[PDB]
Amino acid sequence: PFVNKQFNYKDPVNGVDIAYIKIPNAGQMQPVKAFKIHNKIWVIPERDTFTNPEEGDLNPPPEAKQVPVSYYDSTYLSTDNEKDNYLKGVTKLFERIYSTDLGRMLLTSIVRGIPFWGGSTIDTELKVIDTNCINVIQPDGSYRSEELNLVIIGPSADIIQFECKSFGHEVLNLTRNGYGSTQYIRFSPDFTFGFEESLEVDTNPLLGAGKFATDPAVTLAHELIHAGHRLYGIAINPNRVFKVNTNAYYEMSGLEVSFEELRTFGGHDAKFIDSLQENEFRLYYYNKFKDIASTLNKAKSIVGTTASLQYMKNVFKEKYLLSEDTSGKFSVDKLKFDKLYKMLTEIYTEDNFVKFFKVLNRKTYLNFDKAVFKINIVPKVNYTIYDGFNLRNTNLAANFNGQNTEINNMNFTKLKNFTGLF
Amino acid sequence: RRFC
Ligand code: NA
Ligand SMILES: [Zn+2]
Repeated sequence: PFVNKQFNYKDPVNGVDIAYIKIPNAGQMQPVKAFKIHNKIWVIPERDTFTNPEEGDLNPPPEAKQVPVSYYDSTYLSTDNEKDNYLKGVTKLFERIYSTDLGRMLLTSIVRGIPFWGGSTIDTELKVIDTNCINVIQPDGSYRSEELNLVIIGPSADIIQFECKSFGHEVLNLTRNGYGSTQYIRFSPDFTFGFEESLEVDTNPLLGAGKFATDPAVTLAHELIHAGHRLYGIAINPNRVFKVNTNAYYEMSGLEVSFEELRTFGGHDAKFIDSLQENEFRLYYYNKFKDIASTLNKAKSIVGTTASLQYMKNVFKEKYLLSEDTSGKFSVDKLKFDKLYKMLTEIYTEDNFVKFFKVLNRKTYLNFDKAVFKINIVPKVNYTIYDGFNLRNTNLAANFNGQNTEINNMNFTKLKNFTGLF
Repeated sequence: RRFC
């Protein structure tokens, strides 16, 4: 299993994989109980009022000031039972993802995707960037710095605003300069979205109540794909967008969708990014990887005593699949770069995960959500690692009946409808 | 992130 331990929220802290920690948000915060579910991956069963100082409260703005697709409940994830279920739910989704070859490939890439040690201002020394770490309270009450790649945390004010958040640098664009940075994914396994089976209905903002429920494993996979791009520092600048001209409802409102999102969804959506810009990006990131190789070659000493320079150089050699010649020099091989870049951007996509999970899902990112449902995937009678909602040897096994909110209505409680509110 |  991906998660060797089936943690209980109330399990006693041990200062190793169950501990109170603080994150480098440049601000003050009380320690929060966190769980290390796998090498380099932690889960914090708390609403995220930490990564953004301006989002330190679950207080919702005005009463009509926010987007149609949003859901607020300041009380969500405030009790121990909720946090216990949140932990078990997130764990279950990681196992579901890991049970597929594609998921195993993606999670392996994420674990190997250690944020680059580019914190040194002296080119002859290799140093870590502290915002790619968390401070763990040890048994003696003292703090120890631990590098990590991923943190799954509860959502902020808007419960359904799932996204990757990461701490920036004063001058370096860590998610786009090849370096990478620790990713904090705001996510909840306790809610899901409703979509429509018909493409012309699903992509219309005035039609559909949301008959089918999105499998949350796909939703989490979507964020993990973004996390992968960001951990390898190859995320596409959000300023690069597709001026949607394939949906009149998007067009008439001048809606623009980032290439990063189209890439992440994959399938036909990825084709909206033309060859010219696609090649520009590839070359751009190829150069970024070359800089990493050059930086590694200049480093003659390592800062700290957590690892040897030799070990860290090998760590990044493996991460970026660099070539190490006779002179021990590192360089970027075009073929290896294209292979890794393509793996991270074309193999790991939402559309491909849908094929692996064998679930019904939106056919494009360019649609309109219909509703949001409260769900509970922890009970095996409701959802399993292997079949999601479509439980084998039951009436829910075929035709995605488990995802059919009308047939499997006991597994979904509609909280809000979005149709007509766009 | 999702859009619409
Ligand atoms: Na929209
Ligand atoms: Zn996204």
